[PDB]
Amino acid sequence: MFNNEPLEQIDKELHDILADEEKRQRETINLIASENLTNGAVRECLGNRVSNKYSEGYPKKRYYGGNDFIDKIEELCQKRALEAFNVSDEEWGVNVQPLSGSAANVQALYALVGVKGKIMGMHLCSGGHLTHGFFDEKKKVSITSDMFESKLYKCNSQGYVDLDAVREMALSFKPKVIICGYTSYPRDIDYQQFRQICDEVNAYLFADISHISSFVACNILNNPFLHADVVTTTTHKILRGPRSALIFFNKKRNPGIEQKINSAVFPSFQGGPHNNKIAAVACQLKEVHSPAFKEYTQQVLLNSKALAKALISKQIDLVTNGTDNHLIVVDLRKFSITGSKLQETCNAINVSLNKNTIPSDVDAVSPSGVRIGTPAMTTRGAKEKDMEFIADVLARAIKITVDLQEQYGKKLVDFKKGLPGNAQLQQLKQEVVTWAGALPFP
Amino acid sequence: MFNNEPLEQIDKELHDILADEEKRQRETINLIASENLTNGAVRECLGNRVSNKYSEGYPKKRYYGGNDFIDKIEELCQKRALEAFNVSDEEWGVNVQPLSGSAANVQALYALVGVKGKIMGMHLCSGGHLTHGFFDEKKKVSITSDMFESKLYKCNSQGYVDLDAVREMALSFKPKVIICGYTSYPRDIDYQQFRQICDEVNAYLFADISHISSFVACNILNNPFLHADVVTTTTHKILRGPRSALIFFNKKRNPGIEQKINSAVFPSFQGGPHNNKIAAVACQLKEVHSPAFKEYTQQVLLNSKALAKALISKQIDLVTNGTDNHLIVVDLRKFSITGSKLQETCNAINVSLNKNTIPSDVDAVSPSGVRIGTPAMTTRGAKEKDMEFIADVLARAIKITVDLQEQYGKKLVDFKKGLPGNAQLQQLKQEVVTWAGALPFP
Ligand SMILES: Cc1[nH]nc2c1[C@](c1cc(-c3ccc(S(=O)(=O)N(C)Cc4ccccc4)cc3)cc(C(F)(F)F)c1)(C(C)C)C(C#N)=C(N)O2
Ligand SMILES: Cc1[nH]nc2c1[C@](c1cc(-c3ccc(S(=O)(=O)N(C)Cc4ccccc4)cc3)cc(C(F)(F)F)c1)(C(C)C)C(C#N)=C(N)O2
Ligand SMILES: Cc1ncc(COP(=O)(O)O)c(CNCC(=O)O)c1O
Ligand SMILES: Cc1ncc(COP(=O)(O)O)c(CNCC(=O)O)c1O
Ligand SMILES: [Cl-]
Repeated sequence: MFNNEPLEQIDKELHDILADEEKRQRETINLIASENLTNGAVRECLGNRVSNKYSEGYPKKRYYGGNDFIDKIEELCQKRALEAFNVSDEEWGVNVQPLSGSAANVQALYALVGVKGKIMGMHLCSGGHLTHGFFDEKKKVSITSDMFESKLYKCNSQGYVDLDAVREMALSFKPKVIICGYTSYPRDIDYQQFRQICDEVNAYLFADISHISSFVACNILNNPFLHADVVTTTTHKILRGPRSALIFFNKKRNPGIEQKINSAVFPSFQGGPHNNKIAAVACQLKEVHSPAFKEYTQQVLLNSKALAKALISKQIDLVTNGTDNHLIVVDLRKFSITGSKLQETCNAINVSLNKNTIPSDVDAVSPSGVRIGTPAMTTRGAKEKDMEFIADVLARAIKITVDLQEQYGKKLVDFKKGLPGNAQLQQLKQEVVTWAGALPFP
Repeated sequence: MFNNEPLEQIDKELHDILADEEKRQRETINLIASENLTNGAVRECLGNRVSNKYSEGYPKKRYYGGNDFIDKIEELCQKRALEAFNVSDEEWGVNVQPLSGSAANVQALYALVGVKGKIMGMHLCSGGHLTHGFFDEKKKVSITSDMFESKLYKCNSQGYVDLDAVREMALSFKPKVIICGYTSYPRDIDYQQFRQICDEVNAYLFADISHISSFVACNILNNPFLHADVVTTTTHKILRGPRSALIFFNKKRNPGIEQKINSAVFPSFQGGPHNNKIAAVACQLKEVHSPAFKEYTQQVLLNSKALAKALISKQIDLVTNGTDNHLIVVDLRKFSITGSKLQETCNAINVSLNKNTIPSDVDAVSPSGVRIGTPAMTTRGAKEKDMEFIADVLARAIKITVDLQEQYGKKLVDFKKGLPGNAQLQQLKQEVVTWAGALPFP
């Protein structure tokens, strides 16, 4: 007693919009630092009937029965996860149930500190996440600033983490958790020094490595696992998995942490796991461990370095004057345009990037940069030599933006009026579509 | 720079377990009240490349660009949702971003009351959810009893909501939210009397209709939308959708609620939505509105009534002595066996059901019932006449359970020892597998 006819027949209206979405992705230079493209195997898992199963609890300690094949899936996911990040299952545990990165962080913080507990993270404006304690004068914007008592440390005027300030804050504020690992930070992190501060104050060290996970896995950047009590990561960014997350906890350094984190995930916050997600994560975590994926991750860094260099060669400034990872933050002040304006221009030409604050922006009302990253275009086969074209396109867009602002004014309402029907953008859009459209697409 | 080998080739180990999981679902009489089987169209959506897109915020108010087709999908999902539950978009709004039921509820509760806010829900043991404020004297088990101050009302000795108790408690406790709608409640709810109590104390009315959502939609049961401030529902149980959830909020009764709920979901709790989920929900909410799905929902009720009646005809007792909805709770005291024991027996015969507390249970360590429901088996094409066979299988399992307890003792360790190799269970399993295997399968 059900309908079995395909999506195209069952719901033509939805299928058209989806096929358009697919056309837009195929014909876009995607530079969103946190985005990637899943292969067809990850997506076969996500559409698997394993999501019919209610399997609350954990393997072998399940509330319901019928869970033998689910238990093997979740266990194959935890194992593949600890292996992928080169940690021993005797020293480290992992939870594979968090539904996304924000959930994973809120659950992990709760486990460590509880309600009213004190936390320290990087301010949003300097490159931290919303879930690292973010608030405004006007509001406790993240539950992490409301259910917990948070204090935020800023980067310096050059965009680097200021460890002397983190200490100044940590010693006076006395948090139980200090969060490092960030959303738009173009450099590597000094975890040993974070660990040194956390010891002085008796705090936990929490590393959120969602943006740099593949670099940590493949041994290309610093290893937070040598120093952290807790490491979280999303599975969908550079890792190229499904939308999901992982919480790692150090058993050796804190026995009884396994119970705290597991119980924080369920039943404190979640109910039934999404086993299609867990399967998909298993599938990608296998690919992660292969030598082919290390080559991909290496290619991501090489592209990022070449893109930075090509941008610098065209007199464009970068926060920290370069990158050690997959992402670049462009400082647009010298052209006297906002990131908000350049995003709009880049949209008009099928270039996806996002506006991003730089250290000299006091408010975040109007950020003065944009964030770009290479994992998505590296997945589509772009090599170092293709980065000059991407830089060329970005430089042409910055220039068009400057032209449009002269003609239409500095107010965003007015600026956008210039965007439709500009001949240069249509020319450039066309060039983007031809190059993007022919690249491999999983 | 990716691997596009299919799942079977790319990862043979995972694919084996999945196909096994598939076979077990096909060969099981599934009576878990909260489970169902998604059609191929819902599952195509879940495997769609739309989950590559980061789309933080809400339609027309996104942080990033390239979100035009995502905006159409999310807007179509909201529209189809409001329509399905026969509410005007002028008076009701809906948020379609919650990743699951428990998230939906913690988010909605937070929006209404905030941290340290007072809430009232049905105790777990009486049929409420974990997220309705569940705690133990030992521990604040749900985040809903820790980030909020919760009070729990019990059902009477017959399994019914005692409204006089709800008023006694509401007048003295003075909560700002009272939660109704339940996880194992076999009867319809008197929302008007809840609304009367809520007005009497100035509290909000929160209806969680996850288990009865289709009955509310198809106009078979009482309509909470006539009386509630907030209605939440999962999309994966009787509704037959993906694993996701919906928060409905009454604008007319509460101007300013829309901002509170929307901001509670993001950026308070969540980050990026899962667009494959939102797509999947759109796809199912269209099926929901059709008359064919009303025929399904009616068939669920007819099967549930026939199953209750066939169990009574075999001298098995039910909590509340019957059902108004899709689920039954069997009281096993007269056979001197625990639900825990009957679940194990039913597992051995490919009958999925779950143990469940009854009013006479105090400790909750060993519950004296099992909960069964009909949505899953109704989706597989069972009709009223088929419920006699299900009732006969369940009565035989109860009897075998009784026989095993006498031979092996009343301790669960010992009981299990009797289970493998028992000729009657193997004969009964065989019968189940044959009947189940032949039923239609989406
Ligand atoms: C969206 C998001 N999530 N996590 C991230 C980012 C971005 C980010 C967040 C925000 C943000 C997100 C939420 C708030 S808010 O306080 O919650 N509120 C909604 C303000 C508001 C009120 C009315 C109308 C619009 C906005 C405030 C700021 C803003 C930006 C922008 F570029 F606009 F300045 C960027 C970024 C990667 C998109 C980022 C930065 N920079 C980093 N570090 O982390
Ligand atoms: C799993 C779950 N989620 N929401 C639901 C249900 C069930 C439920 C929850 C629980 C439950 C879930 C969590 C806790 S706990 O306090 O968090 N903790 C894990 C202590 C513990 C540890 C080991 C053994 C017992 C207790 C306590 C009890 C127990 C049952 C049982 F049948 F055993 F009594 C049932 C049910 C649908 C499975 C249900 C009932 N009855 C209803 N009303 O709501
Ligand atoms: C460091 C970090 N942690 C957690 C999250 C949350 O993941 P979910 O979106 O799955 O909740 C993000 C997402 N950051 C968004 C971006 O960089 O575009 C992140 O950058
Ligand atoms: C009334 C109610 N509300 C919320 C939820 C939470 O849904 P998620 O599992 O998607 O978090 C449940 C699940 N109850 C589980 C069961 O009846 O088997 C529920 O019964
Ligand atoms: Cl999903």
